[PDB]
Formats: sequence, structure tokens, C-alpha cells
Amino acid sequence: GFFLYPHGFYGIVC
Amino acid sequence: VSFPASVQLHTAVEMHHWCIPFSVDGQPAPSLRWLFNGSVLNETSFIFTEFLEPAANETVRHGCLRLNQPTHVNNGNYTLLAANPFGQASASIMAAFM
Repeated sequence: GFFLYPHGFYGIVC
Repeated sequence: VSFPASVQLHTAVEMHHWCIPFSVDGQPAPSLRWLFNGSVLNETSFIFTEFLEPAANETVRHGCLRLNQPTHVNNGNYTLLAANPFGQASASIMAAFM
């Protein structure tokens, strides 16, 4: 993976 | 309460920026991956996943594959893949931006 979320989004990972 | 990764894709919609709307779910939280015309999609500032803020009593997550300025090379087949230990899902649609 995510351009905006290098550490995932609330546990969702790329 | 553990349950399988799930996905849903909707028709691409223009909302100033372009958006392929999606929802995902699963416990534990899934891994996501996009395909564009069958190739793994590498997100950039011109095409990236954007989520809505999660609601407090929910595991479901909503968002867009967001294209701030699509061109002809963005036309094609988009697939979203979701997986967790209890299930694996895929959805695809065609999007035409031009």
C-alpha cells in the first residue's frame, strides 16, 4: 503493498 | 470469532478522482493484493488503495482503488485478492476511464 499505508491499515497488510 | 477473508468489488465510479469501490472482511485481518490485467499491481501516487475510517463495532473495511488522474493505460481488468488463514477470495471487474 500500500502506497498510503507502509505499516498496513489496522492490521490489513499488502 | 475467526472467519474467512472476503471481498466485494463494485463498478468504477467518478467522484472527482476515480474510484474502484471495494469492501473486505475477515478475522484475522486479511492480506490484500491487486492485479491489473493479470499483473500484480504496484501502487503509486497515481493509483493507490484508500480506506474509509473503520466503524468501531465492525471488522468490515471499505475503500477505493483511487486514480487521481487516469489515462488510457489504466483501462482494463482489475482484480482484488484477499486472504487470511481461514479463507481466500478474489473479485474482478473491467474499468474504462477514458
